[PDB]
Amino acid sequence: MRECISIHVGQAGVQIGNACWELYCLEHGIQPDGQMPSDKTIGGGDDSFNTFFSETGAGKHVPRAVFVDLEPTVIDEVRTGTYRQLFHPEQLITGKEDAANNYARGHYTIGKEIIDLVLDRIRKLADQCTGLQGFLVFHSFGGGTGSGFTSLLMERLSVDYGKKSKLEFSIYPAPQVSTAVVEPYNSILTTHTTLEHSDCAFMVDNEAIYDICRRNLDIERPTYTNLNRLIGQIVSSITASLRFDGALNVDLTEFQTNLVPYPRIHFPLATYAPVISAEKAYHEQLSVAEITNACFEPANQMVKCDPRHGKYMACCLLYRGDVVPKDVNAAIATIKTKRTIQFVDWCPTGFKVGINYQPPTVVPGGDLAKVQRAVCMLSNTTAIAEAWARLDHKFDLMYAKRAFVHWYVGEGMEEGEFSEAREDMAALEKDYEEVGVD
Amino acid sequence: MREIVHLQIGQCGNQIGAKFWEVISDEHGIDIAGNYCGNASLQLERINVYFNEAYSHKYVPRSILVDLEPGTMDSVRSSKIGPLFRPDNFIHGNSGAGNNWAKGHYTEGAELIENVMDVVRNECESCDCLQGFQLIHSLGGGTGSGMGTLLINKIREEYPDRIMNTFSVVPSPKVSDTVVEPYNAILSIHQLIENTDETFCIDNEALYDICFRTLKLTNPTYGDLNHLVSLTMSGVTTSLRFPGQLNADLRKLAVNMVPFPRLHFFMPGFAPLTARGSQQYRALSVPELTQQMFDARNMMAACDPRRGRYLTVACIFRGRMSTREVDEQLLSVQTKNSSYFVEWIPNNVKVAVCDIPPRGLKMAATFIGNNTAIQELFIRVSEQFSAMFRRKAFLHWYTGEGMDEMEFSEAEGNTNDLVSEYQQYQDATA
Ligand SMILES: COc1ccc(C[C@@H]2NC(=O)/C=C/C[C@@H]([C@H](C)[C@H]3O[C@@H]3c3ccccc3)OC(=O)[C@H](CC(C)C)OC(=O)C(C)(C)CNC2=O)cc1Cl
Ligand SMILES: Nc1nc2c(ncn2[C@@H]2O[C@H](COP(=O)(O)OP(=O)(O)OP(=O)(O)O)[C@@H](O)[C@H]2O)c(=O)[nH]1
Ligand SMILES: Nc1nc2c(ncn2[C@@H]2O[C@H](COP(=O)(O)OP(=O)(O)O)[C@@H](O)[C@H]2O)c(=O)[nH]1
Repeated sequence: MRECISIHVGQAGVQIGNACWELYCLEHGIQPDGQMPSDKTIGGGDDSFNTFFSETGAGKHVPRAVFVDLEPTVIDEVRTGTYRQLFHPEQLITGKEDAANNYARGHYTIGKEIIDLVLDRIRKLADQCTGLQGFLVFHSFGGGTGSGFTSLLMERLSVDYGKKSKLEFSIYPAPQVSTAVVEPYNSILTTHTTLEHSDCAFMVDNEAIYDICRRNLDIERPTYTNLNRLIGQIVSSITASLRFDGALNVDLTEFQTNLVPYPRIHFPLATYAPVISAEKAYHEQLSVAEITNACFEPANQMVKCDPRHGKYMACCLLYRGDVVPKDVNAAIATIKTKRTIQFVDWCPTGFKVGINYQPPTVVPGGDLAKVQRAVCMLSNTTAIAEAWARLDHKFDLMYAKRAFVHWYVGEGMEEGEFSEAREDMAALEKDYEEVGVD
Repeated sequence: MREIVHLQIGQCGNQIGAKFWEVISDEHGIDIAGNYCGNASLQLERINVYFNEAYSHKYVPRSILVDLEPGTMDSVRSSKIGPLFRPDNFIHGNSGAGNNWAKGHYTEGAELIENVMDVVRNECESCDCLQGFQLIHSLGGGTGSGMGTLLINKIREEYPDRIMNTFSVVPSPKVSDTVVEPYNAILSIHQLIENTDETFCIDNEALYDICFRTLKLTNPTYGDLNHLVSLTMSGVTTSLRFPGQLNADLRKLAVNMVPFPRLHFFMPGFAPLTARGSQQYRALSVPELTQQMFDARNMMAACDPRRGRYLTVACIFRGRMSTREVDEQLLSVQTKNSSYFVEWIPNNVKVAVCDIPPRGLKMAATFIGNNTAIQELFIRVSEQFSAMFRRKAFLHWYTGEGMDEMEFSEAEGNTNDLVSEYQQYQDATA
């Protein structure tokens, strides 16, 4: 009755989604060939992981995934890896020419020659689903494909699936691991284009994942594998309310109502406490109050910004593992006695705690340690305006002398689209300030 | 799978390209018979950009060796790399252009464009996907400069959606005694401004300076200069030849490095630059490589980067080094010397580490920079052009081939406008 179609646009989206589907199969116990030991005894669907894993007649749990790139490298990497038979070859779309870290290439010239094939695969996956809620678009703000083709896809899915709500798991650019210089340009342009076409966007920057990996997993050179494993853990326990039993956030509409008051203020911030290295596995344990405090720690967020200078709007605390609901309320009361967390001047509800008793599973061979108590804090705040202000500051710095603009006007775009996207992000900054001023 | 079509025009382009393909085949573990003989699987990955894989593991390069004289083809075939190249891809005319840009751009170049475009289309038709074109030539001579810019214009006409990368060797009075090399250099620079997307300005003056001061050579031959350019051109395309973080596959390199459509002249450099037979006595580590990477004495264009601002940097390190120390040293260089980088292009220094070093060196550091100091090179060539043009020396050899006298003034005005644009983006502050 509820079905979701995960879309992975770009290299970042494809790699993050491959790690995410690996962790989904690990959490649900699904074998890499597609069969299931335990829950294939029934042989039927609608067991709350039929939102993501479609079941065929042979018992194979093929995921509801569409992997898109304009470059066939990472698609062949997932076509060669351990889940090569789990994903259908029709749903793994490759390309010939890249978008070359250009928004206008992936939105107007190179992405326009492949958009109908991806729309055809999306409709082919949607025709199998009878209760489809929407899509989870995995992409990146910086790259060419993951910005331009994601914006084109969001326009097409809004004009074709207008009764559906589309989540996003975007990758905010980091200067520590950056493939290009024009990542502010692509980021501002795809944020302006997917503001009217996205319903709840979970942007996560690689700078916060970089800092968390370096300060917790003790890797001074974090590769893309460690970042992929950590963001796969983050997104997997984001979606753990959706693939499991019903306490809260059981639907994309529930995601849009519990956190998102405005059509334009739709950028929550996730926070995860038990990010511990695999060597420090049996050193100690972690109580509920301290992991709630670390979920309110500003250095543990998925976005490098400070929430104490802004005002909250919502908090969906999502607990994993064997967590008793008694001391969670004591943790809530100790958080509430701290007046650093300051909600808006409407009826603010509070920390909507839901508890899933399934223990969290980490990847064997990964740097993340296996833990018994895990917690995800989805919070809507006005602290994301700092990240958008950083992006618009870099945009203004590069656009003051119109640097790199000829790479965009030469691929079909207009000159005034940059000023239009700058004005739209200025309006988003003004909206976040108007919520922030009371 | 993307693929670059390599073109070598002229004596200098053919000799530098022969040395370059020798160093590339040594780095990739390919012998002269076209068979792989390396011990690493990283060398075989991304081999399709430069080497055409024929049947039964035969790695022939996609090099189109072009001249107007067969002597350079005979000299290439006299070396070991003659059997390595495709014998159908050798093109030579009957007589050379003879240091005349007009004779290599209007008559002999025009009569050889149809054959070289037939060979270009023959290489292009078998492509699963074309990435772009790589050209090695010299701006001083006649066939190299003139037929290089004519082939650039014809390739831009036939494939306007493909990138164009040139390795243009700017002539010097300290290495060649021909007088009209400012004419060919300035006319080719005027063509390269308007018809190319990427240009690696290699200067023979800077190579002579490095071989004179650093390498302690009293009489630097063409072999030492070609060894230096072969080292730098091998290190520059280590992003194209190997997978990495900063992949920079031609169009991505042009998107990163070129902010303005005429300011596409790069300033290549190589930090452990040593003469042949003496590279085994060099101590190699990270911060000495970074402090030699940005040295004006070490850099391969006759410019002072301390007098300009780096618009975009692409530092690619080569060898077995810790990337934490490399990134720490480069952020220390960017922060401690923040007056030498532009403030209106944030995070303009891109660092990559490739674990495969060039042979003979354990650690290497190749630097690509869109510095503003290349206007000193263009000022030097334009001032030699003005000194040879204000009293019209040897203009009858150019106007006798159908060239108008307005074309020289148009080339001078275009190079002076490029110098003015470089000075404007140097003096501007955010
Ligand atoms: C500062 O901002 C905030 C302050 C507090 C909160 C807490 C948050 N407040 C809201 O969600 C306000 C929602 C407006 C309506 C909107 C107007 C409905 O037409 C939407 C609709 C939805 C589904 C189907 C048809 C129509 O949604 C609801 O009634 C949802 C629908 C449930 C049953 C799925 O139910 C709830 O509210 C829950 C899930 C039981 C509890 N929710 C809350 O405590 C959130 C924010 Cl962002
Ligand atoms: N966390 C994480 N980020 C990634 C990964 N791969 C790429 N990125 C991010 O992706 C951003 C740029 O996008 P690209 O990697 O070039 O992918 P793209 O959107 O397809 O762009 P093109 O390949 O040029 O078409 C960089 O800023 C990286 O931060 C990954 O595996 N994990
Ligand atoms: N660095 C370098 N420059 C060279 C070499 N050979 C020639 N040159 C330069 O390139 C120009 C020669 O151009 P060339 O191809 O011979 O044109 P042509 O005279 O018409 O045949 C001269 O200005 C030389 O300064 C070389 O081996 N190395």
